[PDB]
Amino acid sequence: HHWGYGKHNGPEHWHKDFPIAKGERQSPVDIDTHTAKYDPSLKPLSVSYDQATSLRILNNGHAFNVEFDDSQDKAVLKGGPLDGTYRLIQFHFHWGSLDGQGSEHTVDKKKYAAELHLVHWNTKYGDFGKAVQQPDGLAVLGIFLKVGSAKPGLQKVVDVLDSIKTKGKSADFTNFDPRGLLPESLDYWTYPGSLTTPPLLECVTWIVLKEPISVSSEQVLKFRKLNFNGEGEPEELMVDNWRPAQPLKNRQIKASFK
Ligand SMILES: O=C(O)/C=C/c1cccc(OCc2cccc(CC(=O)O)c2)c1
Ligand code: NA
Ligand SMILES: [Zn+2]
Repeated sequence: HHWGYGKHNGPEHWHKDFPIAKGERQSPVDIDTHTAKYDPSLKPLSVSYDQATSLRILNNGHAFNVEFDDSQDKAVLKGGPLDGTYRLIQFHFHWGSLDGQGSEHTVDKKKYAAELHLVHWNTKYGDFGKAVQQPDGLAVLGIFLKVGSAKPGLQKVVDVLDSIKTKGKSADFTNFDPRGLLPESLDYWTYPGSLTTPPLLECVTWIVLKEPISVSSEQVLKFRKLNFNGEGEPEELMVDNWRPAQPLKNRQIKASFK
């Protein structure tokens, strides 16, 4: 599987190997803020990252993943639209070549410079691989990034990217606190969707925060120095690793806030 983000292997090609690309609950989507409806039934959202145990950061040729020890209930997401407990397994970002693009979700068609995905799996299914086979297997917390003031909690990530420039490189990344990547408000939109990369499985409850975080131009410029290619291969900058908005079809986006 040689999927990627280029002209010949990018999102418009994915459906040939992954026909669910044209399915009924694909992600990302445009969030039309005027059509999203407040749902007074949503329970409070609970992000409990105090005992999070990061392990490693990996360039997988598509993005970089900060991985967590998910062998115990440490860092979990509960409440909101969710039933039960979802354990953090990894986070990663999608970003652009320019500050005007990079996010996967859009808000009233606005693209942000980047989008953070904190990926969690439903502990009722025992492991991530079983969870992705279920319609309620994953919860992905999505957070927009805009360019402005630096995000101090991001800088440790930024500073290790030089050591994982190319596809397949990993580095120790212990003691990283993902609480430093969250905005002040947990107001959110939620809808049922999919993974935004192959295999595009329709197993995700999306929770997209309304408040973006700000990162500096210098921080995102360092994301853009990463490579899609492996070591010793021709350089292809890791930029524009985002899937565009997909048809909403038979879905409603719910808001947690008035
Ligand atoms: O290597 C293989 O053959 C199968 C890989 C595989 C098999 C099953 C699942 C799966 O999920 C990958 C994943 C995890 C989290 C998020 C996303 C989409 C995104 O970039 O936001 C994709 C990957
Ligand atoms: Na717009
Ligand atoms: Zn993602």
